[PDB]
Parts: sequence; structure tokens; C-alpha cells
Amino acid sequence: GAMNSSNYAELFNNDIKLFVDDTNVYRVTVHKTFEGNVATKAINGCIFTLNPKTGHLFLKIIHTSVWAGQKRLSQLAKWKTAEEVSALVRSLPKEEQPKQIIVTRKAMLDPLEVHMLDFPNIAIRPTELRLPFSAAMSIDKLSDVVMKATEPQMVLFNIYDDWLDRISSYTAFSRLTLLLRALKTNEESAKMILLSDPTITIKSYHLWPSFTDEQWITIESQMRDLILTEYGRKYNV
Amino acid sequence: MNTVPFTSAPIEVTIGIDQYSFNVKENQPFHGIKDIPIGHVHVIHFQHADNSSMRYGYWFDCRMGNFYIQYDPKDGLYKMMEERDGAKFENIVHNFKERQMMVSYPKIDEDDTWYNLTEFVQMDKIRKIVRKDENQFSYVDSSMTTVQENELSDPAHSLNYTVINFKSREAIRPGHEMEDFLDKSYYLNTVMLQGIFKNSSNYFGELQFAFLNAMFFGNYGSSLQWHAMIELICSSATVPKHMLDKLDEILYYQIKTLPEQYSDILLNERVWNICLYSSFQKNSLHNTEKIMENKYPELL
Ligand SMILES: CCNS(=O)(=O)Cc1ccc(F)cc1
Ligand SMILES: CCNS(=O)(=O)Cc1ccc(F)cc1
Repeated sequence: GAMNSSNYAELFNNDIKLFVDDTNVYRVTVHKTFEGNVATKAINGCIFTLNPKTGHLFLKIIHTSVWAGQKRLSQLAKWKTAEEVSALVRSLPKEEQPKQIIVTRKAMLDPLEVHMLDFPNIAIRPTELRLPFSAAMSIDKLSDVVMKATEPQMVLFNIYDDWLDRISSYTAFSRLTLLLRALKTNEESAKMILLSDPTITIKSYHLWPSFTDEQWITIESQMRDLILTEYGRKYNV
Repeated sequence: MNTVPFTSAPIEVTIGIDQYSFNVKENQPFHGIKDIPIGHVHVIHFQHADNSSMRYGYWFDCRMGNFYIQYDPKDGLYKMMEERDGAKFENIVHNFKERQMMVSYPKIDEDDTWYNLTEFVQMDKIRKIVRKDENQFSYVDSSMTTVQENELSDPAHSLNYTVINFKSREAIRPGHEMEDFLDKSYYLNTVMLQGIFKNSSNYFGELQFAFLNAMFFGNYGSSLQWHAMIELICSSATVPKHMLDKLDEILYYQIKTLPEQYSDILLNERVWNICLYSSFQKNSLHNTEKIMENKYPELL
């Protein structure tokens, strides 16, 4: 059934699984028209499909042309997500196909189940975890590839950089979710933490800075402070 | 007007005949039911006084044979049987009528209720859902499971209702996933009406047969089937106008006949609220919506 704090280590076992987050698929700016009405303008989006054990990220870029002439876009976006995830699964060799797909929002369950009828043995699961994957577009290299896209495109990344050489998947996921939670709660501050220091480069082939083990401890502490702080500035505590 | 003669009534029992019912005391001189209208299927059903568990009964059509009830003390139930000797049977019956040992099917002349509940129900079609090929009548009880229930255990004792499953390859054309799930017209009109059922008379008949088994026996799988068949029509944007008009009449008489005190268990809140207020056909069931709103506004 649902994925929560109790069965949390299941994410790091040897059964292939993917999280799917659809938050950033349909993105708009809201603006005034010449007549003083309100209209939306779509901007490019992305499906965030992540293997939490290996860090492999399948970033399917959703170009605004997919919305042209379509109605009820927020509903369509869920079905388009499910269509693209199904197409990704079919494209993978059998031994790489997931045994479970965990959707971050329960409204993805029926669209994905329907698109995966041909795969009765792949479990489609919700989660009670409040995961911060919406903040993926605060990672500069991911935002850049999405905004520059002129056509539908899939781009592959490892969201853990080389961290798995030194830490376990559990610890790598914990770091990722801490970074993304910080970026979601106060993007400007989080990005200042990550990059204020101009002596730590981000490698061309990486997403995050090249911190030593000790520097990661300081970084992680600084992100925890930020999250608690903002939780202060928010609730006045 | 036909008759169903009883050898006797050895155990106290409430006997239903269609929408009517009456109590018979242990060893009371009861010898059956006369004046049964020809032209419709009928159901004769039983609930024992000592064990209200297991309502059970028999669907039959007197045009197909001479049928009588005799209690079996070994299996502990009232059994329907066919007598093949037409003359012995006419004789036992005329005798019981002369002794006035029978209840009369108590139909009011103005009243079309049973016709309206059984318009597309016939004995031959009933046997395609409930199987015992050696008898012309069909036994149903409260506990019998449906073929679909058995997929999610005795096959011979099952109601073969056509499996309806909205998240199934049968319901969903490859490449039309969103379209077919949000608008079930292709599943309704092509798969079910043109392919399996063959016409709306057959679809309406299974829908009606499902309701009556739910109402008379508390058969849970039949209730599921009735609601699934309603939901499949209501969730289709393209339905022939005559089917919508007939469905409104069918459901109206079903809601009208339902015991007020069984609405809680026999009516699915989600399906009815979806069908009456959210579906493509939210505005096409005027008679059903009016009776539901005036009789069961709590559910909604
Ligand atoms: C008891 C056996 N009799 S019988 O064989 O003539 C069939 C029959 C039985 C009971 C009836 F009320 C009517 C017909
Ligand atoms: C595919 C099976 N169709 S059917 O025509 O037997 C449905 C039906 C069943 C029972 C009835 F009393 C009337 C109709």
C-alpha cells in the first residue's frame, strides 16, 4: 500500500523502484490582459522520475507546445505524466524496469494505473511522505535545461553526483531531501549557503558543489538551521 | 393465472412472492400460492423464523412447467421441483383450491410495479447468469458470490454476471487511456452493448436482475453489479436517448420499491452522488433524481 515513515528503508533495498513527481509538469505565469482580464502563459515543465537507490533521474522535459489547443490542462498534465512514465518503462530493458512506482501525489494513481495496465506486476503506490521534489527546479542545472528546451526531450542525471562512492543510499537520499526542503522553504538563503563560499566549484558533470565530508556536515547543519529558522519566521516561535 | 402448490409447511417461515410476503406458522395448513400472473418471471423466496440467516429463493416462469415447493428435512430448506405429470398436478392443485388452502397473489389492478421491475427479465436469460441446466427454475441465496468476486470459491454455485471493470484492458483502448477512462462510451456502446450483451434490452435485464437479487436476498455481489451497470451508463458522454429515458424509469421503480430501512446498505453513496450530480448524465435522470431527493436526501 502506501509508503510512509514506517517502511522507509524499503526505498534502499534491491527491488528497482521509481518516485514520480508531477508538480512541475504544468507550469504557468498568471498575468493581466489588455482588457484587464486574467490569463495564463505556460512555461516549460518537467516530470521528475527518480530511482532513490542509485540517484538516476529521468528528467522528461515538457515543452509548452504539448498544451497547444488543449483544454483542462491540469487534468491533462496528470495523464501526460502517466503516458510519459509508461513510455519510459517500455523503453527500458526488462531487467531495468521498476517493480514499484511511487507517486508523490495521490491524483497520479488512476492515470498511472490506467497507463500501466500492460504491466500488472508493477505496483503503483502512493506515499504519506511530504517529499520536497517540487524544488527540483531550484537546482540551477535542471532549471536551465528545462527552460532552454525547444522540443520535448529526456535528459538523464545522477542527482547524487558521486556521493555514493562515500555514503550509502539512505544517507544520500536524506541529504537530497534536506537540500530540497531548504530550497523549498527559503531558496535565496539555501542557495547562499550552498554557494556563498567561492573556493568550492561545482564540477561540469555534477549538480551540487564538491564538498568534502567535513564541509557536508557544516552544510547540512546550516540547512537544518535554515529550515528551523524559517519555521520560526513563519509561526513566530 | 397459475399456481405454485406446496406439499406442506413444516417449519415456520416468512415466504415472499415477488414484492409481497406473508408469515406461515410451523405446521400451518398452507398449500401454496394461486393467481400468479402469467407473462412475467417471478421469484418465490424464504426466510426461516429460527435462522434469518440465508434468505434464499427461486426464479421461475409458470409458462415453462408446473412447479411445486416441498420442504426437505435433510437439507433443511424449501425446495422447488417440477412435476412432469400434468394431470396429477392439476388434480392436487384443484383439491387444494377447493379446500381454500392457498394464498392469492395479491395484485392490485392499477399496480404495474412488478412489470416495471422485470421489464427485461426472462427465465431463459436468467439461466445464463445462474446455472443448474437440469432445472427450469433458478436458485439464488444471500451468500452466493459472483464470477468477479471469485477473481479477487465454488464455480457451480456462482452468479455469472458480466465482469465490468473500469481499470481493465477491456475498458481502455491503447492510446485512448485518458479518453476512455474519463468517458466510458466506447466501453458501454462497443464492448458491452454491441459486443457482449448484443442490445440494451439485455443490458437493462442484467441491471434489473442484479437489483432484485440485492433487494430480495441481500446479495452483496448483485448490489455491486447493479451499481456498476448504472455507473457505466452515467459515466458515458454518448448514450442513446431511448436508453437514458428507459434507465430513468427503471431506476425510479427500483428506488420506489426499496424498503426505506434497507437504503443504508443497498445504496452506494459515491455512485449515486456521482451519477446524479457529477456525471455526464447528471441531468438526464429527472424522475430518479426527484424520488431520490425526496426519499433519501440523507445519502446525498
Ligand atoms: C407430493 C407428491 N405429489 S406430486 O407428485 O403429485 C407433485 C406435486 C406435489 C405436491 C403438490 F402440491 C403438487 C404437485
Ligand atoms: C451476456 C449475458 N446477457 S443476458 O442477456 O443474459 C443478460 C440478462 C441476464 C438476466 C436477465 F434476466 C436478463 C438479461
